[PDB]
Amino acid sequence: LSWLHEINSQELEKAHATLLGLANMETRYFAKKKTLLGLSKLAALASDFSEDMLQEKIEEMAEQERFLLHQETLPEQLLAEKQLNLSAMPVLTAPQLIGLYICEENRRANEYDFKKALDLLEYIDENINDLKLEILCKALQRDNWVSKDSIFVKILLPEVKDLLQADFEFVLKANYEYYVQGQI
Amino acid sequence: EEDRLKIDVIDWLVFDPAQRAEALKQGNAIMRKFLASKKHEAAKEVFVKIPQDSIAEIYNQCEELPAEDDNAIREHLCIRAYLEAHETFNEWFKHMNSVPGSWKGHLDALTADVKEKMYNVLLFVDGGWMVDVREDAKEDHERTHQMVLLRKLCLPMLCFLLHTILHSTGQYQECLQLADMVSSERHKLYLVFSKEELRKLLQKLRESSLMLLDQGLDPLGYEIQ
Repeated sequence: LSWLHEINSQELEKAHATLLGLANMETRYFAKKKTLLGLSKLAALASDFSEDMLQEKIEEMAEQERFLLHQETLPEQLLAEKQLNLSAMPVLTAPQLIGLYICEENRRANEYDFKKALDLLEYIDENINDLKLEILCKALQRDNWVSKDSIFVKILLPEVKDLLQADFEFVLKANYEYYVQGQI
Repeated sequence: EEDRLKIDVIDWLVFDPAQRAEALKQGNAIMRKFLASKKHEAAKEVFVKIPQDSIAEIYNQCEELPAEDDNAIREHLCIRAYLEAHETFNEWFKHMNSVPGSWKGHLDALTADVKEKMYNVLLFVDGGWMVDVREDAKEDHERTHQMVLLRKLCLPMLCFLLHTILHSTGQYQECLQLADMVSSERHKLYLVFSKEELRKLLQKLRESSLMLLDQGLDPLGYEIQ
């Protein structure tokens, strides 16, 4: 816990260093992780790093901040209902967050929520396509075939499935036709 | 001298209801100047001259809104949000020192209230404080300059008021989550802090982790296991 001292000594390149490290090992409390990383970033900013060395560090923290954004933006009601401590739950993984964003219990779920779930595939780190389907199918169900349409306009493609997805088909092909003209 | 004239004029611009947006705009301009020079009462005096209904008023002259007027309004609300933040801190402070069970009860009410007014300014909805929500407004570099400076002038100050308030009353875990707030990419409050102020902020939060450790909790106020 040297960061506490490294700060009082004005060694902020170093306090940023230990702070960033603790931030990475954090898994017990999301909120703790968040803070430590915010703390890490303040140290970096308030230190004497090179104008590029700095923009290089705040570069890669914007990258982690990009991941904690998903758990950060979990609906308060979804949380209220799974009865989870507003801010005492642990740093979830991408598998876990999709479960939630995809959970049928998440009523107010729209394109954004499923969108979030999709981007989350890239944060899996080693079957990804199955999920990609499960999460896609569940977007149409809420639409009672609007939204599966909107999720596609946002992504603006050969990753999605068609024939195998189906495995009421009237509109599926209709979109799988408007998709043709779109992707081409 | 050149300034006393303008504010003397606010009294005439407030006369005719048909020129209420103009009052609003010209009122904003002055206070932007005052606040730029830390003159909180100077600004508060101009403020009270706006008829406190002047916004519902402007909305009624439309019902058909011009960018410049849409902004004058948001900015007027901003400047209000900002004066309230300071008056409630004054109030809170007074009370933290009066020292005469209805007392503590009123104390928690004040603490909880200034906390909110502070966060109102720091996380001002839909863009942040002194930030236009409308890009289609007519070019005005002086205003744009002034508004950018107020975020540097007044925003960090409230951050420190806020830490105080929290620390002064043992909300030490929240104090450390100011770090979340300032470095948040949502708002980038951090890019209106000088390195001097970021340090000041860091050192204040240390004082807060020492206070947490003092309780058998980790530096961020969490349990050990």
